[PDB]
Amino acid sequence: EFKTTPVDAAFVEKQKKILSLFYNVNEISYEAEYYKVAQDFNIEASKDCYTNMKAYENFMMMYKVGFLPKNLEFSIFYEKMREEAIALFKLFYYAKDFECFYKTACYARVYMNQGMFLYAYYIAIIQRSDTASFVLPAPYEAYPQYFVNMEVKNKMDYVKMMDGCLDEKICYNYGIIKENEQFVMYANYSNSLTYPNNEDRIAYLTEDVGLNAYYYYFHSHLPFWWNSGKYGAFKERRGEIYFFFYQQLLARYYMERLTNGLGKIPEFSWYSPLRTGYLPPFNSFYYPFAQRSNDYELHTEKNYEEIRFLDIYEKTFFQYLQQGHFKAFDKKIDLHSSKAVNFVGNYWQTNADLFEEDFLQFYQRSYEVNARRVLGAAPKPFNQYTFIPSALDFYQTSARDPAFYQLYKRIVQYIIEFKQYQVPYTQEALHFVGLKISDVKVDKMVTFFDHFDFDAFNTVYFSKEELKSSPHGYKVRQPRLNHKPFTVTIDIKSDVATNAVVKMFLGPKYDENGFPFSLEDNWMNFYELDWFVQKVNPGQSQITRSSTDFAFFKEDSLPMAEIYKLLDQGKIPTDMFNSSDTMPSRLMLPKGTYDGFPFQLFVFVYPYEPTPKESEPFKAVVPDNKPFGYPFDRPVLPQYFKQPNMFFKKVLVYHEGELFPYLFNIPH
Amino acid sequence: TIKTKNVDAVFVEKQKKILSFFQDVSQLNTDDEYYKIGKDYDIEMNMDNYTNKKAVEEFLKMYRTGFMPKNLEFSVFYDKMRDEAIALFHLFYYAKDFETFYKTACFARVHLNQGQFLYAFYIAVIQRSDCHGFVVPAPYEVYPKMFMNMEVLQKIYVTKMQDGLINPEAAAKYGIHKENDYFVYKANYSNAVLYNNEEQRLTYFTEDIGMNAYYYYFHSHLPFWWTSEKYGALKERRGEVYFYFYQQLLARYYFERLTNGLGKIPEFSWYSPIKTGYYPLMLTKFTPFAQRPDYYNLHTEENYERVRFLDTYEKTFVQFLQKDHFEAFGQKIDFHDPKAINFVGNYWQDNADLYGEEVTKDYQRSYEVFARRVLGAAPMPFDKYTFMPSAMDFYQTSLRDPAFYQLYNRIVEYIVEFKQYLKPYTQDKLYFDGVKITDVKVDKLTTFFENFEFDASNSVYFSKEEIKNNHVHDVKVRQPRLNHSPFNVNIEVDSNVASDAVVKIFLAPKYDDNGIPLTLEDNWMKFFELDWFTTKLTAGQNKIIRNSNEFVIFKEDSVPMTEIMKMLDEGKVPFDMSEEFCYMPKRLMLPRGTEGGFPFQLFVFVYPFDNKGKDLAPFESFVLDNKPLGFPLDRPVVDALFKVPNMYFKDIFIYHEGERFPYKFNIPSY
Ligand SMILES: *[C@@H]1O[C@H](CO)[C@@H](O[C@@H]2O[C@H](CO)[C@@H](O[C@@H]3O[C@H](CO[C@H]4O[C@H](CO[C@H]5O[C@H](CO)[C@@H](O)[C@H](O)[C@@H]5O)[C@@H](O)[C@H](O)[C@@H]4O)[C@@H](O)[C@H](O[C@H]4O[C@H](CO)[C@@H](O)[C@H](O)[C@@H]4O[C@H]4O[C@H](CO)[C@@H](O)[C@H](O)[C@@H]4O)[C@@H]3O)[C@H](O)[C@H]2NC(C)=O)[C@H](O)[C@H]1NC(C)=O
Ligand SMILES: *[C@@H]1O[C@H](CO)[C@@H](O[C@@H]2O[C@H](CO)[C@@H](O[C@@H]3O[C@H](CO[C@@H]4O[C@H](CO)[C@@H](O)[C@H](O)[C@@H]4O)[C@@H](O)[C@H](O[C@H]4O[C@H](CO)[C@@H](O)[C@H](O)[C@@H]4O)[C@@H]3O)[C@H](O)[C@H]2NC(C)=O)[C@H](O)[C@H]1NC(C)=O
Ligand SMILES: *[C@@H]1O[C@H](CO)[C@@H](O[C@@H]2O[C@H](CO)[C@@H](O[C@@H]3O[C@H](CO[C@H]4O[C@H](CO)[C@@H](O)[C@H](O)[C@@H]4O)[C@@H](O)[C@H](O[C@@H]4O[C@H](CO)[C@@H](O)[C@H](O)[C@@H]4O)[C@@H]3O)[C@H](O)[C@H]2NC(C)=O)[C@H](O)[C@H]1NC(C)=O
Repeated sequence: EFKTTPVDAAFVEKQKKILSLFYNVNEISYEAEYYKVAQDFNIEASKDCYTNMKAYENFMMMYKVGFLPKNLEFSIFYEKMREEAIALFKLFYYAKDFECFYKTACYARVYMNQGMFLYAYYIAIIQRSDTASFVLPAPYEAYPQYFVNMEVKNKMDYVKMMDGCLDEKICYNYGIIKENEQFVMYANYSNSLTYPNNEDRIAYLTEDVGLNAYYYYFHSHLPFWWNSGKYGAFKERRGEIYFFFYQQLLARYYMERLTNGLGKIPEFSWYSPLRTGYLPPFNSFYYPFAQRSNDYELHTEKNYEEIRFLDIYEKTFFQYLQQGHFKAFDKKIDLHSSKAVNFVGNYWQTNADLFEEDFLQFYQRSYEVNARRVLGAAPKPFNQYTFIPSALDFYQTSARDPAFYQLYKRIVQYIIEFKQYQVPYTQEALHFVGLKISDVKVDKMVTFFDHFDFDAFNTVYFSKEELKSSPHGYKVRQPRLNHKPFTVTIDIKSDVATNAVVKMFLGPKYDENGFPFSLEDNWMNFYELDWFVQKVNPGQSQITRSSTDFAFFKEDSLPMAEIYKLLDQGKIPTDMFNSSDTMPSRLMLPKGTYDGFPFQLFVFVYPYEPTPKESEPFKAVVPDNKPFGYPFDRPVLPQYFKQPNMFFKKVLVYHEGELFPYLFNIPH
Repeated sequence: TIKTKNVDAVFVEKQKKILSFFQDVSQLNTDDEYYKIGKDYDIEMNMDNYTNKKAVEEFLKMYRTGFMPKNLEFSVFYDKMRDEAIALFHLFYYAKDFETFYKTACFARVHLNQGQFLYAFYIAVIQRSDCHGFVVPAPYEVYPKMFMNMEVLQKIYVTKMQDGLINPEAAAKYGIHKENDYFVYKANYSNAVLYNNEEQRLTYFTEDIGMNAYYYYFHSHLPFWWTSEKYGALKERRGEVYFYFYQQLLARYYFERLTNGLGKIPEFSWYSPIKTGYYPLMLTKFTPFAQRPDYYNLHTEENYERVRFLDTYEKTFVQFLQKDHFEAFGQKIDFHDPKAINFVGNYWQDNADLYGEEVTKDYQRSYEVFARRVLGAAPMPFDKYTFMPSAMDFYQTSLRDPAFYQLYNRIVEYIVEFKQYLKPYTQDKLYFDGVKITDVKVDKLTTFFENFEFDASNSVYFSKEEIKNNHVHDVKVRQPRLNHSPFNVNIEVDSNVASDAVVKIFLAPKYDDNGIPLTLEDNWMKFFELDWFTTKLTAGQNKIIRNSNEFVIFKEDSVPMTEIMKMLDEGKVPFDMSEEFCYMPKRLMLPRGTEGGFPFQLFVFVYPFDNKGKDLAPFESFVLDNKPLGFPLDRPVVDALFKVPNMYFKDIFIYHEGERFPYKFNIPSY
C-alpha cells in the first residue's frame, strides 16, 4: 500500500549490513558476520579509523575502565550512562568512512550493553551524512519490551518455553494463533488496573506504538546533549523547534481528551500531591517499573533536594520575565526579539546550545531530567549503573504516563507567558493583497479502528541452533486508531499571479463547556495539518489537496521482514527514508463519534518568498523564513483574522464500526 | 460653617456639566443634552481636537473591536478592562480644551459601560489641568451600592417597587421614614447581623464611608498604571508617597485595633491557610461578592501558578536586600542611598515609573493585583469581562476586608527591611541650636458617634416619568459615624535667636499589649502624622496654639451634590471638595477612645526652616521641605542618639463619650 523509492545495488549492500545489527538484539550469534568482524577488530591499533583523535582516546580511557555491563537497563537520563553513550556516539560519528563505522558497530554490538548500543547506533545512522538516506526499523521492533504490555510479553515467553502451542484451541481462547508458521498474539490496551482513573479513557492514544515511536524519533533526530551546528542556519531556531514540537503534541492530545469528555490538562505543584497515578506493565528483568499512586505527594524527604532545584529553575525564568532584559549564559537577552524565542526553548531544555558548547557537560543539571525523576516515583538508584526504571526514564515509554503531558503543559505555558512579550501580527503582515478564499469543502472525515502487526521477536530468546537462522515470527496484533483518506478543496479568487503558501490547521470549536472558543484563547490549540506551495492563477481556481499528501504525516513503518523483501526488489519505503520523524497518518484525527464531533479547519494562504536552501533536521522545518506555527506562533488579536485570505470551517469528525478497541480482540 | 469659595458664571456652567455625569448613573435621559451630543458624536471626524493623534487611533482600533458591554461590573484589576479604561482616559486627557473633553464624555456615557466610564471620567477631571479647582461628588454618592450592605439595599428596592410605604408605622420599625420628599434609611455596620470573628469589632472604621472613599481618592489622584511625569519632582519621590500612604494608614488602623483590644496584624504565608475570613454582605447587579471562609488554603489547585508568581516577586526583593547594590530595571540601585526608597516603593506597586514608561503593560504583571486576586477567594473569571467580585477588586471596598491590611502590612514590612540599611540620624541632624520645647498641653481628646446622611439615589432605577421630571434624588441613608471634639495643642518653645521654623505633630501608642512602654527603636513606624506647619520664633519665650481644626492633613466631610447645585446658584463651591478632596477625613482623625481614656502619646518636633530648596506643590503642598516623608521618623532610630531638646513626648488619653456601640443609634423607639 506504500510509497516506494528505487534504490541502487551499493545501497542495498549497505542497508542490509545496517539492519543486521538489529537482529536478535539481546543475544549473540557466534556464527554471524558481525561477530567475526567484532573479534577481528583491534580497537587498540586503529586510531586512524577516526576523524577526531580526542574522541578516540576519550573512548579508550573509558573503555579501559569499563562500561555499563550487558543486560542492565540503559537510560540517557543518568549521568555516567549518558557520558558513555556520548563517547560511543562520538566514535560512530567520527568514523572516517562506512567501513570503519560498520566495524566499530560490530565491535560495540558484541562487547557492550545492548540498550546503550541501540541508542548510540540509532542516532549515528541518523546523524552521519553518509548514512543520512538509509532506513531504520521502527522503535517497536528494536525495543519491543517498551511497547508490549506485560500480559502479552508473558504469553510469548511461555509459548517459546513450550516450543509452540500444546493445543490450538486453548491457545485460541488466549488470543494466540498460528499464521504462515508465525505466532500472532492479540493485545488489548491496558485497563483501569494500569491507569486507575479517567486517563484510561485515552489509553488507545497514549499507549499507541506510533505515538511512542514518534517521540523516540524526535529525540534521536536532535538529542538535547548535542550541539546543533551540524544543521548550520537551523541552530538559531532550536528553541523554536522545541516549543513547536510540544505545543503541537499537547494540542493533538487535548483534542483526544475533548472527544472522550475529559477537559483541560490538570496543572500541578511540586509542593502538593499529584492527582493522577500511573501503574506501568513493564519490568527490567530486575526491577518492575516504579508505580505512582493516585494523590502521590511529590514533596517527600527523598525529593526535598530535587524540588529545590526545580523550584529555582522555574523562578529564575519568572525573574527573566519580570526584568524584560538581562544577561544570561554569556548573552544579553531582550525578550522583544527572536534571538529570544530560541533562547527560551534552549533554557527550558538545558540543551547543549544553551551553553554554546558541543556536548552537555557532567555537571550542567537538567530541569527536564529532574522533573522526570521526581514525577516518575522511583526509589533512588542503587548505584551508577543500576536505577529503578519508570516510564519517564525512556523516550519510548514517556508518552504513556499522564504526568508526561502535565510536565510539558507546564513548560509550554511558561513559554506562552514569554510570548506575551512578542508583538502581535498586524493587518498588513497577514493580508494578501489581491487574494481571497471564497470557499472550503471537505470530504467526510471518519476515524475507525483496525488491526496492526509488528514483530516482537526481539524480546524472545533463541537457542544456539535457532540463532544460526536469525529468527523472528513472534507477531503482536493490536487495534489502532486510523482514518479514511479525505480531500480538502479550496476556492480562491485572485487578482494577479504568484506562488502561494497554503497552510491548514485543526482546532477545537468548543471547550468542555459547549462554548465557542475565541482565538485569543485558542491559538495554542491548533495543530498544523499541512504546508505546500502553489502557483496561483488570475481569477477563480480550485486547490484540491488529499490527506494522504499532507506534509506532516507519514505512512506506517514496514516491519524488517517486509523491508528485506522490498530491498530484494530494489525498493525502500519513502516515509521510513524521507520522513521517519513525522507523526503517523492514522493518528491524524482524534477519535470521533457516530454523531460527528465538531472541530474547525483553519485554511491560510499567504505569499511565497523563495528562501533557504538547507539540510533539515526535521520535516517540520519547511523552506520558509516564517516562524513554525505561523500565523499561530504567538498571541492573536482576533480582529485581524478576518482577512479574505483566511477561512475557518466547521468540520465534524465521525467514527465507524466499534467505538471501543477491546471488542476487536474477543475470541469466538 | 461649611468652608466656601466664590466662582464666576463661566466656572458655574462647566461645573454643572461635570456634575451632570454623576446623576442617575446607570440610566440614560434621552431628553438631556448629553445624550444628543453623545449618540451622534464622531471621534474620527474630530481627530484634530486632540493633543495626541495616536491615542485617538489606539482608541478607535479598540472601539471597533468592541468594548466591555453595559451593566457588567468593572474592575481595573483585569487586563482587558484596564486597557479599555486607559484608552478612554487618554481620549479624555488629550482633548484639546473643555468643549472637546465634555463632548467626549457625552459619547462615552452613551456607548460605554457605566463603571468603566465613571472610573476614567473621575480620574480625567482630577488629571486635566483646565479642570484644576473643580469639584467631584464623594465616591459614596456615585457608587452607593459599594458603601452599604444588602439589607439597606433591599429596603430601598422594596420601597421603590411599591412607590412608597404601604405601612409607614411598620416601615418605621425597619428604620424607614419619609422626611420631606425623601425616603430616609437607617443602616447598621455588618456586625449587627454577623459576628463571625474578632475582626468585626472594627466595622465602624473598616466599613466607614469616608475611610473607604479616601482610598478611592488616593488611587484616582495617581493610579498605578500611569506615569507621574505630570507631577514635576514628585517623579523622584513616587515610591516614597506609595510607602508613606500605606505606612500612615496602617498606623491609623493599628490604633483602632489597640483600642478594641486586638494587638498586631497577623503575618501569613502563600503556602498556608489564612485564619480570618471575610463574609461580604454587598450586592452588585447580578451577583454577591466572594466569601473567604476562615482557614482558607491560599495554596489550592487554582492558585498554583499565581503563588509561584507571588512567591518569586517577594524573593526577588529579598535578593535585592541580600545584594545591597545591584542593577535592575535598567537602574543602578544602592540600598544605602535613602533615595532608593523611590525604586523600592515603585517595585512593590509595579507602577509605570518602575519602567520609565507612560503606561503599564499586560506583560508587566503586578504583585498587588495577583495578591488581591488570590486572597479574595473568588473562582476563576468566566471570561475577560465576567468575574466574581471580591472586596479587593475595588478601591472603594478594599478597606472592608481584614486581608487587605495583612497584605499591605506585608509590603510595608518589606519596605521597612530596606530602611534597615539607612544610617540612623545623629544628634547634629536633629538638634535645633538654641531651641527647647518646655511644655506641651492638650485639651481633652474625646471621640463620639454621630449620625451622618448621604444621597443613595444612584442605587435605584427610575421610571421614564421620574427621569424626565428630574425626580431622581429621593433616597437617603443615615448611619452613625465616628467623630471627635475639636481640641487645642499648646506648645511652649524657648529660643535665644529669632528664626523661621517647622513644627510637626505625630500620634503614637504608649504601650504594647503587655503594657511595656513602646521604645522608639521598635516602633518608629507606628507613628501617625497629625500636622505640620511653620511659625516664626522670636528671642525668648514662645507659645504656639494649634487647633485640630486647622490640621492640614485632614479634610471636612463632603457636601451632597444636591447642596452643591444650590451653592452654585449663589456662585459658591465647597472649598474642601476642591483643594482638599484626597485628604483623610477630619472626623476619623482619632481612634475610638474608651470611657476610662486609652493611653497614647504625642510626639512634637521643631526644626529650622531656613529656606525652601525642594518643595512639592504639583501633587499638592504636602512636603514644603527637602525632608523625607515622615521626617524625623522615616528611618530607624536609636533612643540615645535621638532625644533632643527640640523634641517633646507627651502622654495623652483618648476618651469616648455617649453611646459606645453604633447600633444603639439605630433602634426604633416604641
Ligand atoms: C444566556 O447566555 C447566552 C450565552 O452566553 C447569552 O448569549 C450571548 O448573547 C449576547 C447578546 O447579549 C451575544 O453577543 C452579541 O452578539 C452579536 C452577534 O455576534 C456575531 O456577529 C458579530 C459581528 O457581526 C458580523 O459578523 C459576521 C462575520 O463577519 C458578518 O458576516 C455579519 O453579517 C456581521 O456583520 C461578530 O463580531 C461575533 O463574533 C458574532 O459572530 C454581537 O454583534 C453583539 O455585539 C454588540 O454588543 C457589544 C456590547 O454590547 C458591542 O461591543 C458591539 O460593538 C455590538 O454593539 C451592537 O449591539 C448593541 C447591543 O449589544 C447595540 O445597542 C449597538 O447599537 C450595536 O449594534 C453582541 O456582543 C453573545 O454572542 C452570546 N453568547 C454566545 C456564546 O452566543 C445570552 O444573552 C444569555 N441570555 C440571557 C437571557 O441571559
Ligand atoms: C441595627 O441593629 C440594632 C441592633 O440589633 C437593631 O436593634 C434591634 O431592633 C429590633 C427590631 O427592630 C428590636 O426589637 C424590638 O424590641 C422591643 C422592646 O424591647 C424588648 O422588650 C421585650 C418584650 O418583653 C423584651 O422581651 C426584649 O428582650 C426587649 O428588650 C420589642 O417591643 C419589639 O417587639 C416587636 O417584635 C415582636 C416579634 O416577636 C412582637 O412580638 C411585638 O409585637 C413587636 O412588634 C422588638 O422585638 C431589638 O431590640 C433591637 N436590638 C437591640 C440589641 O436592642 C436595629 O433595629 C438595627 N437598625 C436597623 C435600621 O436595622
Ligand atoms: C481483550 O478484552 C476483551 C474485553 O475485556 C476480552 O473479551 C472478553 O473475553 C472473555 C473470554 O476471552 C469473554 O467471556 C468469554 O465470554 C463468553 C461470552 O459469554 C456471554 O454469554 C453468557 C451467557 O451464555 C453471559 O453470561 C456473558 O455475560 C456473555 O455475554 C463465554 O462464552 C465464556 O464462558 C466461559 O469460558 C471460560 C473459559 O475460560 C470458563 O472459565 C467459564 O466457565 C465459561 O464457560 C467466557 O466468559 C468476555 O465476555 C469478554 N469481555 C467483554 C467485556 O466482552 C478479550 O478476551 C481480551 N482479548 C485479548 C486477546 O486479550
